[PDB]
Amino acid sequence: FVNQALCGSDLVEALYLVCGERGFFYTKPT
Amino acid sequence: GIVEQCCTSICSLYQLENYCN
Repeated sequence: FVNQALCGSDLVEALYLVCGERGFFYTKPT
Repeated sequence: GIVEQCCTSICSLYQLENYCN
């Protein structure tokens, strides 16, 4: 993994992995 | 704008950690 873009699950998937045990604040109205 | 920063532009997993709770 390198400095790639972080969109869609890639984001949460990168957040979920970086912290995961710390949860995050990914939001979006739908 | 939590994604727009790491989504569009390039983000570092270390900088992406600033989105956690």
